[PDB]
Amino acid sequence: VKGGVWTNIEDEILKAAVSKYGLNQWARVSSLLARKTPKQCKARW
Amino acid sequence: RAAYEADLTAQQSPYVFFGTPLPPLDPDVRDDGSYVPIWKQEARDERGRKRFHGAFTGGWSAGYFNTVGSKEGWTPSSFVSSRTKRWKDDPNKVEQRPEDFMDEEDLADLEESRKLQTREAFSGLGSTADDAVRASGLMGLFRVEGETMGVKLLKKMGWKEGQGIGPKVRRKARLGLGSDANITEETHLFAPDNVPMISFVRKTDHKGLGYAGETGLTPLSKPRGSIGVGILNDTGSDDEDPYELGPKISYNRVIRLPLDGFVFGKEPDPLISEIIAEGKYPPPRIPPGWVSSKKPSTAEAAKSSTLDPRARAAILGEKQLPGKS
Amino acid sequence: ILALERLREAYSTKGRLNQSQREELALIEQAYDSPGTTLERIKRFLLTQ
Amino acid sequence: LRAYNPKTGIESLTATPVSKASAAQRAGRAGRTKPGKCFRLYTEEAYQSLPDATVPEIQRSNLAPIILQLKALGIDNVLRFDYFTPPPAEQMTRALELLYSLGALDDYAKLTRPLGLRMAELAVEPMMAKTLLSAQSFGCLSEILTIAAMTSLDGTLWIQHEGDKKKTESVKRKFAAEEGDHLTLLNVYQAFVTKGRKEAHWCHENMLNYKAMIRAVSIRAQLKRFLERFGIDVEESLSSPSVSQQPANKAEKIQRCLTIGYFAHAAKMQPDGTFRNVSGTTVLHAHPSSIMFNRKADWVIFHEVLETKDKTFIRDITRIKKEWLLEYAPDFYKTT
Amino acid sequence: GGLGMLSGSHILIPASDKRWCKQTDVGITHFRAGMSHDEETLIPNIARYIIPWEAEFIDSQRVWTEYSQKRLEAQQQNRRLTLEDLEDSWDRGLPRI
Amino acid sequence: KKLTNAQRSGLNQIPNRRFTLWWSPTINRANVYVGFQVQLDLTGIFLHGKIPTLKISLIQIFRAHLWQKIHESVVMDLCQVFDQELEALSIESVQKETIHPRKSYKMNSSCADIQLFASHKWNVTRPSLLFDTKDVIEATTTNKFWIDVQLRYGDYDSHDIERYVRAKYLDYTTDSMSLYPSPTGLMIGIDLAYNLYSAYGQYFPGLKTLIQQAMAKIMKANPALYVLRERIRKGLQLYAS
RNA sequence: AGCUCUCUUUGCCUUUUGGCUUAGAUCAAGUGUAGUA
RNA sequence: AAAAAAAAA
Repeated sequence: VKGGVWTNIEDEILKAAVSKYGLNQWARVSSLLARKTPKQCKARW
Repeated sequence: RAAYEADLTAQQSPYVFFGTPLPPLDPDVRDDGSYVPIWKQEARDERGRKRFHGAFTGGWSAGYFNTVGSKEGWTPSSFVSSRTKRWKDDPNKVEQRPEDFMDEEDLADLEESRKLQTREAFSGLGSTADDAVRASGLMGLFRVEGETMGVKLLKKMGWKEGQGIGPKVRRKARLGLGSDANITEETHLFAPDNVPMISFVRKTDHKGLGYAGETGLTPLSKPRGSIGVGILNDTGSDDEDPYELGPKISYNRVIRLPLDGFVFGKEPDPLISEIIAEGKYPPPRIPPGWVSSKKPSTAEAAKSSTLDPRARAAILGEKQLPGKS
Repeated sequence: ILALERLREAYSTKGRLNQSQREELALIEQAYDSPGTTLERIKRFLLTQ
Repeated sequence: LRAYNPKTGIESLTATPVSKASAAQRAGRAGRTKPGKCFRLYTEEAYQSLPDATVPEIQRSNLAPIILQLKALGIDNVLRFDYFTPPPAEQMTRALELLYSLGALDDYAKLTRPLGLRMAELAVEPMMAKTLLSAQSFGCLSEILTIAAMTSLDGTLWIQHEGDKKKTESVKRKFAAEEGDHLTLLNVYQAFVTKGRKEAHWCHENMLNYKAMIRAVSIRAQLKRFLERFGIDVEESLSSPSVSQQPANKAEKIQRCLTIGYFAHAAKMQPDGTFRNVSGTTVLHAHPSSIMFNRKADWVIFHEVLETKDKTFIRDITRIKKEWLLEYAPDFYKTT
Repeated sequence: GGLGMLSGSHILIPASDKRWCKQTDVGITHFRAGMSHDEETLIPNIARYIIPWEAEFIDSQRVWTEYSQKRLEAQQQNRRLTLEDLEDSWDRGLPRI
Repeated sequence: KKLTNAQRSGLNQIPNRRFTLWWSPTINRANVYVGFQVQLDLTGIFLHGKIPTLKISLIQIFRAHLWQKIHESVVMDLCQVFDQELEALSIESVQKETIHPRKSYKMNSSCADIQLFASHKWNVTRPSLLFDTKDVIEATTTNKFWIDVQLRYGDYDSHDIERYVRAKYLDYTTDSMSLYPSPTGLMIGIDLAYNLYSAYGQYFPGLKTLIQQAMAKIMKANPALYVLRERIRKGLQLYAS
């Protein structure tokens, strides 16, 4: 499954991933999250 | 390696006395036996390097390092014969099989070509091929079942296709003259007809009873071959009918309050009514005067059970099949 | 019906599609299988979103 | 309902609509102690539309063991018998073809005296009965006797602890072997019997049941006794420390005895991870309880096959080789 | 096994590509076709297989007026036009019939 | 699969290998205007220039000394068929010469393959082709014969087998550096790339029918020829229905 | 109003990000069952 | 009318 609603786990992992990778590499950040795409991570931020 | 795989294998599972225990789950050693899809596999060779080695198997090198030869060389055989000593009357006449001129990969893909198929006289698992044969008209009338020999031994023991299994039926006939009961009714001995097979619909869903469902739509319509464009350079089908556009079109010839949302049954279930009721038949009369006639191991017998089924059917009085005669 | 094949003319049957094209193909096949819910979703989006 | 398709020859555990007798007993068992309610989730016209009784069970089952039993009683004339309902005319042909493939019946539809009776009088599934009766003429017997004990068993050995996923995987790999699930079961039995001292709490740390598997121990005793009345001496070498025979060839011996007895259920693994039959038509998946669920294999045999609502699963995978199957089924296989 | 290229250029084929060998039991025949010519056969231009636009428009108008004619004297007769009276008018018309 | 760029390029070049193998007689041409004619090692294939896809596909076709094994297979089949026909041909004895092990791919010089010792002095004819019927027998008598077999991978421009065996017999008997046991023998040429056969030279009576029937039989059913055809068929992926 | 030790604050930065270009380019995915015992 | 481009006790 590559969809769903954003949970607290995913939001915290997204913020730590953004802290490590920055705001211009959403594919690395989306590699961290199992159910979310680079576009969905970018839209969530 | 070596010591580590051995002693952690001994530590994880001394209990596998028979066979071989699985390799240890560690970040150091790899689990070679586990499945690793096809979009995760790496294409490696016997040695174990990511490298190909054929002209037609994707390598930049073929043969023994771009050479038609080999490491061992090749030596021809001697062959001498005459009138006094001939080759054809020799005791060990070594014939010329087309397999000493083959390489190991020739033998490998030759036995790869040697597929396994079940025999024609015995049905295998899931052999789904008779449906297109039967639904062909005259072709299905002429072509018959491929005489799987269980059927023909059933024919041998007295069975016929078109009717089922059971005791003999003493029904007269249907002559096809309507439903005339004025026939003499002398009732030859017949066989029971076959019950139809149950073909249950596939239930992959939790849809309720009687629901036809939301109907689904359909897509709007829709010297032999070429060399090919490669399996990676194909992308998607950028090699169509080179002459004319489009897929060919099929051508027509001519132009108490109950629960909410729950309905009440107007008539009760008959057997939730007869559970209170007495039934459709009375108990027997039971007149006075009748009295009861009588007043108020298995394993060991199975050990001594030497009765063969022939004498068992003889003492039980059951008719037997005819044997070899 | 017509709209679906227009989108499906954009993609050959074979190919190296990335994620979004296969998501689109899944949505198109879902629309073929369940057209009433797809049309109701389209009208809801067209009114609301 | 469990059904058995004889043309494909596979089981199917499929969700059928209930019978009128079934919903009748439903309503009857609803109101036991106090006047209750029934909540049939379908319309009254639908309630009129169901069949009055259940589907007859002999039209949707393996007729092979019951034809075997009826021959064991001695009624060879199975065609002329007073059944309550007639079975389908071609399902029993598949049944007796299965009987012939296991030997048992001759070319003349008669039970064979030496072997056929010995498969006949056992209360075990006929194919692995044929596996058991071929062991003495070839070698090791007690190991597949143990496997026969544990395959005549319905409820699973491993208790389902949902809190353990890598731990249950480890304790399965504590016993697992790559050469089939049968060797894993033989290993758990030999671990329980030789050193386990019949102790239940040891099975409690090992995620294993107790009652069904000691019932299987009693089953092994019953099978050994039944073979003792076969006149064959039981080679109980498990108590002896004679391990001088190499274990690789003995495991090959075990799986070779299995493929003599389980030659009909042969499948080949396809590189998308699936399994196909010899004809290459039906799609078979590994059942999510064997170790071979997550292992690589080429040719396999399975104890059973069953069609669930979505996917067809095959059970008790064991590795084989192709030339074994060509050797031991000359009437049933042939090369291209 | 060829490349299957279509050509739009004047590409002459020398007659050395018009010979073939054949093996028989009494000899081997090396046939050389086109000996009676000193003229090379030419690679077919693609443009000679495509009907020009003006003629295609003219025939479209003509055959559609014909179709309206058969529709008028077909509906005062049968109910559907057949697929035998329009076989001559099959691959004609810019909205092809 | 997860595949490296060298392997991606190899897979991408496979159909070009098949195309280059299919059109190899018209690509590996003799009329070339330039190109250092080299010989492929252990085969009789001459390459003009460097075409790597053609060379790698031709090495794949002829792996494991397959040219040498074809030559050995055809010469031993011919030798045994010769061993069945001593009596009617007045052949006293049959011998298989095995001096040079690697002579099958030497095109500058050749040696004899099979020797036939005669009981009586045969009257050889003028050197004529296998399919030539106008036999002109000369009065010179001799008592020994030899049979030479050679394999040719011809191309589009040079695959006339009769002129090839004529030139080869005259060149291998004109020079003194090539040693033949008798002045009269028979040159046999096998065009491998077009499946042609021919023979040229002297004939003692009765030999011609045996040669033509045996040659037809072994071009139909030689085993090494069969594995050559199977390798070509697998290389092209060209099947029959 | 000293000298030692201790603590705080201030200073200090002391292991304190070592080029480029089309952000250099690209990135879906094994299987999860289980009427009856 | 070769190279990229077929790996450091």
